[PDB]
Amino acid sequence: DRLQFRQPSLKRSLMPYFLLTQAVRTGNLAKFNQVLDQFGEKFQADGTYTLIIRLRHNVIKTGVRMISLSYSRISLADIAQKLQLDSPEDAEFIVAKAIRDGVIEASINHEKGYVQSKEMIDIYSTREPQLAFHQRISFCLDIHNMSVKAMRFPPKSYNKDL
Amino acid sequence: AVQKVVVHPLVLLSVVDHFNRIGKVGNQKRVVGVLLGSWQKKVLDVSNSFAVPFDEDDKDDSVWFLDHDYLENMYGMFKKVNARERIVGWYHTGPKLHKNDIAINELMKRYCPNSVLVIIDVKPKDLGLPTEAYISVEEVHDDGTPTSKTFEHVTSEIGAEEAEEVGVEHLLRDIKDTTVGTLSQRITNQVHGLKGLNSKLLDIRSYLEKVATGKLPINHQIIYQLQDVFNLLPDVSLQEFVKAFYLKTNDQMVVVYLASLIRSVVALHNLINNKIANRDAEKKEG
Amino acid sequence: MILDKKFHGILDQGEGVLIIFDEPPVDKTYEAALETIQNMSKVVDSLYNKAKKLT
Amino acid sequence: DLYSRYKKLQQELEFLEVQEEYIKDEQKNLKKEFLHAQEEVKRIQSIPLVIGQFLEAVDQNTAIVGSTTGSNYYVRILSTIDRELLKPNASVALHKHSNALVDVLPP
Amino acid sequence: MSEKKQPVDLGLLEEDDEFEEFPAEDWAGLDEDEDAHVWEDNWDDDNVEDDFSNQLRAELEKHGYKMETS
Amino acid sequence: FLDTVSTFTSYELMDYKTFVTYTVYVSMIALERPDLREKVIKGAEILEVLHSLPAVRQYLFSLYECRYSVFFQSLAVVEQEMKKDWLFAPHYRYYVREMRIHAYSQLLESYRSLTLGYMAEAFGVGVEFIDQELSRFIAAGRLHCKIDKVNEIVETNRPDSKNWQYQETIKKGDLLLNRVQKLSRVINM
Amino acid sequence: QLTEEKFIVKATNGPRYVVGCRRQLDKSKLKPGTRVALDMTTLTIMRYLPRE
Repeated sequence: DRLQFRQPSLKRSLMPYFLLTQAVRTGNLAKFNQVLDQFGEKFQADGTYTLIIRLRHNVIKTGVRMISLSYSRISLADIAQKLQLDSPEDAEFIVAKAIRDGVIEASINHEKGYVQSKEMIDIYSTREPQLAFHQRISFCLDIHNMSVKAMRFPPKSYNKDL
Repeated sequence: AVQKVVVHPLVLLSVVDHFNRIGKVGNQKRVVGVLLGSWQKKVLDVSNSFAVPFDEDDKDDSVWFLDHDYLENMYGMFKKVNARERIVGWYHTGPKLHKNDIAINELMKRYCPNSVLVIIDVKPKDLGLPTEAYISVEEVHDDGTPTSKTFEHVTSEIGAEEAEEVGVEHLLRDIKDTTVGTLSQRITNQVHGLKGLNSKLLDIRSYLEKVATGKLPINHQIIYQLQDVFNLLPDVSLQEFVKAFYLKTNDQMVVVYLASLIRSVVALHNLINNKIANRDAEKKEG
Repeated sequence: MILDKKFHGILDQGEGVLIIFDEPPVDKTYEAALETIQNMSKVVDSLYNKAKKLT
Repeated sequence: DLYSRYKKLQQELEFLEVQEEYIKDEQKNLKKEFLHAQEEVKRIQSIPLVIGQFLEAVDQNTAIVGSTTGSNYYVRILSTIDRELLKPNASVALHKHSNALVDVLPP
Repeated sequence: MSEKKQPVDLGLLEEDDEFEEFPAEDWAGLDEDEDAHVWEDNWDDDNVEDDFSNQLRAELEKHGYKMETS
Repeated sequence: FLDTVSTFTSYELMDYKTFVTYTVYVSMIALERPDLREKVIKGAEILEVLHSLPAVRQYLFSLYECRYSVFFQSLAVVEQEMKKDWLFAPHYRYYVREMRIHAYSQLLESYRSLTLGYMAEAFGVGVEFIDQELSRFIAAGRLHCKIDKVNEIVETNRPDSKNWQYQETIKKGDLLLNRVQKLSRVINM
Repeated sequence: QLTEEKFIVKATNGPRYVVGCRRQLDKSKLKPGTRVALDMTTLTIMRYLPRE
């Protein structure tokens, strides 16, 4: 949200947007679908409802991304009911639509029918670090060293007149 | 017995004198000078030397000509001016160890104590160290071959005492000192692979020639320890050494933040003075 | 006494496993991070001089 | 003139061009000379030396020094040492021959 | 350019002309509890607050009843 | 509150025992076990005034003793006490949650892997609540690395010492990087 | 003794100096409270001087 900048222009700018942008994370379908168009005046009068109409079915994808930030196994009552999505097929199906993204880490397994995931969010700390911040070293040193060029040449632009 | 020697550059400059006082005859043999030094401490320390007229034959190697009276007179007058140094050994400036050099060596093994031999080079085109200390010892051999005088390399360093540094450094004005940082590090880091390259390539090619075309006990036994230690590095799998590369790479990241941060601090006076000097000299120029 | 850090260890309830480990190089990230934070006021106070002198 | 200004000017392009690698040669060589004379005036400063005592600084970068023998000496001090070591009652240490100060000693 | 700030600010004056000091005072009802409190904390407190403004706001009073029932 | 040796009944503003009653919150939440053992468990000033109310001694000794089954049984008094107060009201949402995550970090610090049985016995709560708790405390609370339920057991990794001790500074490296991009914005204009 | 290698000496005749350490001897006898022996050249230490 607006965290580190305090000015009452962006504040009034998000004064309509706040209820829906807090309504992103909990992601309740039937309520927030009414909430958007309900007081929708200027953000839905801003034109052609495009990225909010992508938002309307991005709700369950960001919510199931919070499920990816939650535990591994997918239940048929608890988390399927919790995602307002009550069937064996659509659970593994739309979770599988998050699997075909590649943004996650998951293990499609059927032993008894329950779907696993290894859900490993382990960072590269003791996991191939040299190759990992290898590119960070090269890019960062190039930025810092072209900044070294940016403190070489403007002193040339200082001593040029004299 | 003796681990290392110290040879001062004065005697090798007297080998420049060996190549000065020739007089252009057409001989240019391995002219032997009488090496002087300090056998007193366990380390050997060469201070100075002189030379003696030495002749061999064209065909015969075993004809060789020295002098005892010249040795006792030059060493006598030298001991009269400086008795803090005594006779120690000798040297020939030829690149090659002749068969006769055991017998030429034997005269100074008799009258002097256990004498050291130094092989140096007539033309200093060798990138390697010109001086090699070869201890004159008889060693017992495992094959059962009879015991003979054997020249094992004693490691050497070339150092100057005090004034030789000053005079040499005044004569050069071309060499640069230690000078840690970019240049003196990175030049060793330039030619350094060439320095092991010409060593190894200079050795294994004619060595490989003496593999197929060689006999007469080339120390065939030291090939087993040689190739053994060479096979003590069997192209390491790096799997444990991965984290070592995280270690040197993380020290590298420390050098990243130090270089970036500290140079960015050097940017301060630059990016202040660039404005405040120019615009104020400008606005008070008119 | 792990919470008061009198020694190195960490426990377990499912497996009952004890693991003992240590971190010796403490003085790198300290001096690094404090060099960053002390250079913050250098750059920001520089921007106060330059934001003073331009606008 | 007008079309001759082109090819006339090209020679000034070349003559200003030739100053580039020249100023590269100077900027690479004279800093090597700077660490030459820098290390050479550094190796003048040697640790065997005599210790005197400071009495007064009569002007900037030149002062007087009481020797251990009691005779007062007039020495232009070395430029690298800042004004902290101009303390009037100090444990100053000159050279044994150069008789210029490298460092003062803590009492 | 910063002259394209001008029609965007005409939009801003239309936004301020939607409600005239109704949101400054009423939202200042929350700001008077929220002024000088660091608003990075008010995003976390607003996050879990608005999360539990729907249901189970205090709820620690209920956990003692969740002991025997769960 | 370190002057509480010298603080006194101040009827111009605030009673001394109410000064103790208000400083027990900022100490009780905002300070850790080296902080509490350093200042107040060492300090005799709270050792005097703990005899005034027996609840406060429970909220220090059972919290410090990490006994959740009694601390949550008694924490409702901190809840109802926590509201209805003049200067102490609007943050009552924050002290609760902050104290919960500080307690869960207190247990979860010395513990690598954790069954839900000993955990549910420890808190005296159903597993259904600690399920959504720490799931909200991965993203929302942001306490530790990812927790898994393939074995239905709390397992953290927490590689927060070795490499993360170095990578706490990449944030300031990027912020200084954008700040020297601002320094580049100073250039020529 | 300021540097562990290099310290202050006090001559019998009165002027004070600072000297180095010889590569042969070690820091055992080089601790303070030890009267020593020095050279005109390089101000080196060959050995110490035991008082009596």
